[PDB]
Amino acid sequence: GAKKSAIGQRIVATLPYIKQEVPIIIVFRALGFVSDRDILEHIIYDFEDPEMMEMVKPSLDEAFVIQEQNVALNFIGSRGAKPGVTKEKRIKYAKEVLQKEMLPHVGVSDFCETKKAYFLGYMVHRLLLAALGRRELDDRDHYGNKR
Amino acid sequence: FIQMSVQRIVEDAPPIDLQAPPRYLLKFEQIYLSKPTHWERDGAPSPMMPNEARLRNLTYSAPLYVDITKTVIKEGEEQLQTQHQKT
Amino acid sequence: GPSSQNVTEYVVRVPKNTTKKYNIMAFNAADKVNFATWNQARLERDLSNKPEDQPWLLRVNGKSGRKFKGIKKGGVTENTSYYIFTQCPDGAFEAFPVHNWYNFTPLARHRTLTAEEAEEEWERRNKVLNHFSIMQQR
Amino acid sequence: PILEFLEEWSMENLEEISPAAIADATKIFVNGCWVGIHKDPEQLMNTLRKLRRQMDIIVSEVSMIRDIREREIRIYTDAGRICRPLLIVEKQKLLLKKRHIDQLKEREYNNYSWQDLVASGVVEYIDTLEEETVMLAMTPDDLQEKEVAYCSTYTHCEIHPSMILGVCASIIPFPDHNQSPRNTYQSAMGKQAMG
Amino acid sequence: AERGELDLTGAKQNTGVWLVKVPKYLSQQWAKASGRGEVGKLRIAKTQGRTEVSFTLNEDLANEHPFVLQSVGGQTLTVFTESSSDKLSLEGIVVQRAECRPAASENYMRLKRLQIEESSKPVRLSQQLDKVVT
Amino acid sequence: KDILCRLEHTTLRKVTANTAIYYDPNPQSTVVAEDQEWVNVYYEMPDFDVARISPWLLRVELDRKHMTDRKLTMEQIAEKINAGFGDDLNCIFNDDNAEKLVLRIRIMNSDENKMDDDVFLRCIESNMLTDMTL
Amino acid sequence: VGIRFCQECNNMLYPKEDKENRILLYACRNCDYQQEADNSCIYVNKITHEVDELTQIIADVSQDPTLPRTEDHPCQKCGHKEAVFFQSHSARAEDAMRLYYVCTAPHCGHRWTE
Ligand SMILES: [Zn+2]
Ligand SMILES: [Zn+2]
Repeated sequence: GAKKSAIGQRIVATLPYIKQEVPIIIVFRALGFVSDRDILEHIIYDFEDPEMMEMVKPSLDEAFVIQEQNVALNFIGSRGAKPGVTKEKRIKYAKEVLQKEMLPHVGVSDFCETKKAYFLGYMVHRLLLAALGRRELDDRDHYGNKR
Repeated sequence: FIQMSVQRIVEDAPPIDLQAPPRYLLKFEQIYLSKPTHWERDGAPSPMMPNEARLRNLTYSAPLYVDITKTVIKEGEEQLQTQHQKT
Repeated sequence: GPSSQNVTEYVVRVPKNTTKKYNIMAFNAADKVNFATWNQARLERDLSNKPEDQPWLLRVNGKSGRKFKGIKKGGVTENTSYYIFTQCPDGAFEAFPVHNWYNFTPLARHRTLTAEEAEEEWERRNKVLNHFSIMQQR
Repeated sequence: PILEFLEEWSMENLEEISPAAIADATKIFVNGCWVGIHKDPEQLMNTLRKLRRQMDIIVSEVSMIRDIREREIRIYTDAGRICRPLLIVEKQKLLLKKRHIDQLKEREYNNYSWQDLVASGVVEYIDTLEEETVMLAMTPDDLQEKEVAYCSTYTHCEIHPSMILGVCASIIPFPDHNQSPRNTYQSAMGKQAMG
Repeated sequence: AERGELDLTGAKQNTGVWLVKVPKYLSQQWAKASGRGEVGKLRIAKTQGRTEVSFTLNEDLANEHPFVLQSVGGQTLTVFTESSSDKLSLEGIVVQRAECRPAASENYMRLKRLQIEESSKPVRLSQQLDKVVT
Repeated sequence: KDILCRLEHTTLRKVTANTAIYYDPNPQSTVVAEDQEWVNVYYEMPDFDVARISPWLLRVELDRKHMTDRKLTMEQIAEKINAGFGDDLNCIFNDDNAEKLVLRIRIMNSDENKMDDDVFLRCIESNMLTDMTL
Repeated sequence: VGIRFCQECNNMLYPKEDKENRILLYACRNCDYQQEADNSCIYVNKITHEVDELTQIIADVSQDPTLPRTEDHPCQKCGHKEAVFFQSHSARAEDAMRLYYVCTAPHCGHRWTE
């Protein structure tokens, strides 16, 4: 498709207890990072790297409709595996997933959203570097990756 | 697992809170593990040797005990604290 | 002059208690915060909780100026402490402990798409193009 | 103890810095958690190794992995990591000396044991992740010999290359003289033998 | 006029303050001896192209701490306070950042070991019981 | 090998080195300096684009080695664009003598006078780099 | 190539043309903000990506004990005889066999390829 192939490869987050994986920018929006700079600063640490910037362009464009944290949480909550019958229940549900269910090893305290954004930004950064070929793909057979 | 994981799990579990209206709280506090002991039919405990466990088809198990503290509140700004040692 | 080799040593004082608790308010370089234009400002606890464990809202010149939200630093300093040293005429530094740290981010002010309008215009996402048009419709 | 120590060594907390500093600094991960960044990873890694080798604040099973080409330092303290002891080599020389061997010979009535080697910093456990960064000499008799000059930066040496074998494979004589499928069959037969 | 109004004198007068990072034990001793007001002295030395910061703890309180300065250009930090009378104020802007470190290294690890041992006391571990509970 | 070249599926993505979307509303003043030397040849006597043309322009660079290895030249490529898109795209290209093969694309005057005037050049570009077969 | 953000909301700026004056303008969506564009190029992609790996290589690799070292390639910037050499390590390079060299002397991050 002309529009599809014009936007190309774009990033989605497969979160726990969520029926359909959200555009990754929505997770940053839901974490409270509203402006594109706040989000990209956590994804791209060196803005002078245009390749990384062009790779994130479609993700920003897909999220554009969601410009508010509460809207992202309502979107995440309306995509919740148990949809909330009202927006307030949906937002609290989405917050609970992002608070305890997503990335629990990074933290579970109500003020750990900043640390979660950095690690989520790093997950995106790793995916971008892999897609750009700057880092090789991880090996499942590598026993350093085993426990 | 025994020295740390067992105690961490017991301490990691949230204290039980119960409401009628009197309020009750149960807090686990310390784990103690006795030497592997076998209880005879008459109920006499006896140290179990592994040879005996293999011979008599026993399970080589250690009795596990935990200190539990029960606090009750009866909406009268007063709380009664009782501790069940080595439960 | 002496400034090329000046050496200064001052006594350190740490008051046991102070009528005002000391907190750190940090802004990002991209915020370009300027206090000269802050003819008026408000710092108050948020309303989303519906207090000491809740975010702060910073507003400048009432509704006319910029809005910021302060969020408490989650990472505790179990092996660290922060103190603010201030200059004093008597030749002694007075140190105040950092009771709390809040990171502030600016909040954009414009016709933000509501939850309903997003729930509506999500329908665009299957075929969205020329996003400028969505703002013209709104 | 690692996280507390890192605060001593100025590791900057993610919540106390601007993202612009992340480009030049190295990311510090502990058990997969991004703790912060550090501007002098070389001095930090040398300090971490020294503390581990001294068993001051870091236990021997903690593995420190520095991805030099990726500005990443990963410290793993979790369980289940497979690791093995390797002799430490510095300045192309073994830290193990005749004094240690003599003390190990005099193991009885002397209480000198393996733990004293670890405490002496002569040998350390290297896990599968850290092995990637390790330049391992197969034997001191020939691999670290200046005459070979194959590599001048060996960091560790194998204690004995035969220790790669398991229990049943260690019963095979001259396994290096047998075809590999035959060493596999013996490893099964050794479990089916009688004795 | 409102409860949330901030006294911006720190910003208006451009009052500059230094944010210094110091160990818990050091600041703990200062807090204990806080009533003395003689916890130590802060010495600053500047040269043609180098400057250093250091602190010396009072002998009675102990019974040299070089400080490393850090850039403040990467993030704008400000200090604000809330008065018990419900009056907020901005004390100033952070103009310098520094961090305290010990001068010695080998004996300093002894203190860390003591702190680790003291920190292990609350770490409860399963107790082996010699006799079964009857 | 000639038969192989006719058999092997070749798309512009195989022969193009790089491509860029430039904004130059007046073709008589190309934003690309080097284009002016050759673009003036075409815009000396403009045709079908005298009245109007898309202010946006897509510039493609083709790798001479891939082009010559596949025995592909700009002529049939320019025709194949118009064979694919029709007259929708005004396609103008430099001489073979140039160090780099350059073709200039604008949307037709009547569409300027289909989805959008600018961003659809990405649809055109990505389609040309994917579905368009040389 | 350069990315611009709105100075009001730090959102992405998109290229636009004013039909009134016909000039490229970076307009902020949802923010009615526009800024004077200067590069005049809104998009570019390098399909062959003949980018020099020396730009991506990090001087710190000189500290890697697993990398080979050679005394036959002295550093041009400082004359240090020992240098560290390795291959591209980039997956996009379908032909990555050339050697990239980095000076072994501390603080001398000079990099070159033979
Ligand atoms: Zn804007
Ligand atoms: Zn050099």
